[PDB]
Amino acid sequence: KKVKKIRKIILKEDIPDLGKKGQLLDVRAGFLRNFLLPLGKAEVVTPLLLKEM
Amino acid sequence: RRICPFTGKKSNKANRVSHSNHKTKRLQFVNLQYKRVWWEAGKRFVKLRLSTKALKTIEKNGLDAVAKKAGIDL
RNA sequence: UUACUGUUCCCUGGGAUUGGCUUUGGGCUUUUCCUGCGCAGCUUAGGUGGAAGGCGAAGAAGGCCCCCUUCCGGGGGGGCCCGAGCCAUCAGUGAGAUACCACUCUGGAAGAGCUAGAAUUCUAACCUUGUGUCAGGACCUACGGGCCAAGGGACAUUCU
RNA sequence: CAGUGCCGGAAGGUCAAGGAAGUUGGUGACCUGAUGACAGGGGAGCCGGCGACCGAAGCCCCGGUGAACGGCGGCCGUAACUAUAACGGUCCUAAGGUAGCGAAAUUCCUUGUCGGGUAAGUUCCGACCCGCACGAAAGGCGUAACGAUCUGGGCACUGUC
RNA sequence: CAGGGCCUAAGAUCAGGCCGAAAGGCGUAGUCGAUGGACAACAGGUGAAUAUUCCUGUACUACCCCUUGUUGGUCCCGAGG
RNA sequence: AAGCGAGUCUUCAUAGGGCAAUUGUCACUGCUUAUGGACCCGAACCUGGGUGAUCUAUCCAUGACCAGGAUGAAGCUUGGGUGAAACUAAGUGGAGGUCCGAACCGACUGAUGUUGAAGAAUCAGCGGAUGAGUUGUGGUUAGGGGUGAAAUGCCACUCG
RNA sequence: AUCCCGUGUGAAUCAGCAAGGACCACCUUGCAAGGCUAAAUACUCCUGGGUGACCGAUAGCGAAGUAGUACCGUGAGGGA
RNA sequence: GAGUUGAAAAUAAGCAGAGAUCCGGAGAUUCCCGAAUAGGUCAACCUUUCGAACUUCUGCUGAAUCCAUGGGCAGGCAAGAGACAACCUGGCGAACUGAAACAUCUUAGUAGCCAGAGGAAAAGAAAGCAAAAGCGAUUCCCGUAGUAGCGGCGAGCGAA
Repeated sequence: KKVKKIRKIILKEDIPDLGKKGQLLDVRAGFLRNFLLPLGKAEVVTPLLLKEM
Repeated sequence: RRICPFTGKKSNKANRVSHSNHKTKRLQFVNLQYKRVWWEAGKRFVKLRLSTKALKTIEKNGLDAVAKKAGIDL
């Protein structure tokens, strides 16, 4: 019935799957929370950091 | 209690209407749930008990805001 | 009680907690190529448009042969040989030149995308375990905290 | 193993929420004709309804399963005197009571017939059998021992008489 | 002599911990809980009502006081029992 | 109903019909109705909250008790027989939900009792009596619940 | 319709948003998801003042003297 | 402003105008149980180094990564913990009953139980009501209205 968020991110260290610290692949919500944010292996796309870095 | 630390989401008092319109009582309660969110400010996990709505909310709004709006940590 | 209406236990499907792949194939996509014997005929007339020059040495007509389709009428097509042409109102035909173009519908194939379906899969949250580990003035083989273990694995558990 | 239960199948059919191609309806900028009185069709968008197809278990369906729930049939004929039928024909179900026991804590009619016991016993024991309606783990049949058990006849003993 | 000042069984209450409309439920170390384990008194007198309690005689246990020494402690602890 | 209005609805219509074409009010006192326990007395019952295992029903801990006699198993040992036993007698041995029987526990027959001496006794008999036994002190289990060698019995003379 | 809640998706903010009894337009009102605030108001185990077409000894409080007493029940509780 | 040492009479000595008895405002003491509070506990008791646990404040500062922490340790101060007649708010929330039975409904969100607080509480300053006219935070009484409406369109409930 329903799909869940597919949330943009930006990286902090190379991904063995999608990109080497540059790409913006909208990973998944069930993925940013554990591997990406626990392991500090990603940063969420804040509109604040974008236009200042 | 079955009360979300981060929102007063209680169970719901709701009668389950049947097809003959026979109303039982059927207390109806939130899917607050055992997880362990990674509190960045300590680089470390904390084990919480979270109404999923509140889980979505921390993510949208960050964690520490939710924290002070309920005053929970440590 | 196999009377009526329901509740609970239990079983299943949808959503939430819920994630990595990399494939198989169902339904939409989007770019890559054949497809055609109403009859008057240069003769297996594809409809609809731009429509007077395209196509050539980043190398054709022609014949020597390979393959595939087939109504054995012929069609697409690799190789080599060849080396100065196959071409348009030139007339037929409801509709035009195999000069050429956008595609395209007649349908058919594939790498490209959505959401599923299925399959195995690993690891981050989940369940479970641990005489193991260290301690706080003492232990915690007094439940339990952190820590790494080892199984399990997005299934189960819970919530609707 | 017919019905039900349970188990294993689940190929096909019915199969809910839900998902969903379309389709439909309202509202509606601007549009259009008439005596008098007002409609109609209608961009967008916003709200509705119905919905092809998809949607698991379940049930239908298919097999195993009775120390799982339970059930175990009638009518009509013939044999060597007459009879009773060893044996046959018919509708039937899923099949038609096996072994043992039997008028039985189960037989109504019924103090059933017969034998023993008694002077005389509707009680009692042993048999026969038309078991109204016994019967195999709601077990069948029988058992030595045991019973403040129910039941019949004894000897001794007595105011029970 | 009996109990408490010692110990713990069944059980109870349980800090913290977990769970739950509220009360409260489950639960660990602890704390209580003896009907049990440790621990030291007998005879004879007296007398209206008490006596293994008062009296006489002889005993026993615990803590001090005195002497000589060793200087080495008591706890938490690991063991026998 | 819009509406019209001494009329209006029904209809082609007066037609024809239906209803209209007018009335007080306030209070006190009675009657009666309505809601309230509603004239008084009387149920078995239902639901919520709490108190109950000193009776009794299982269990747990920890103690205590069971006169007196009888029988006599298995084992073990001797007169023995079989490369090896298999069994016969003796003796020791002391078993048994064994035997007879007091305390103890409980209830079967009979009489007394039935305004009892006693809300189930007394008397004469009666069963068990080392066991699936009794009993003492502390505890455990609860009202659609507890416990139950199962009667729906017991849960403090009260229990479908 | 408004009004608060469980599950999941999950807007805009003033050339906006909500209400005006589905919904859509136009108009009118009010502008959410933060908080506080006196009075008029219901009450009596009580205190003070007053009143009674209220009782006056099985009535009035159950209680006109050691009345929640004696007594009864293990207990809650009953109760002269 | 005089006589007095509570009820009833002595009793024994007292006290008082160098204010007794007495009546007021403020004080002081207030053994033991009881929130009960030093620890246990069968309440008004025992053992006690004399004194809870929760906040708060000041200091020591476990665990892993001496990080940062929280937890623990201590010296602090002294504030919360109990009580309530009825009224109130919140959570949970029945049933007998009425419907001449009864499952929707009604008794009713009443009773009761738990949790707070006040002398009152709750509500409250407009994303309100209205209706081409106006209002202006809440809360109560009257009245609209037993009307509109809801309703096995039944019993009945009943606004603004």
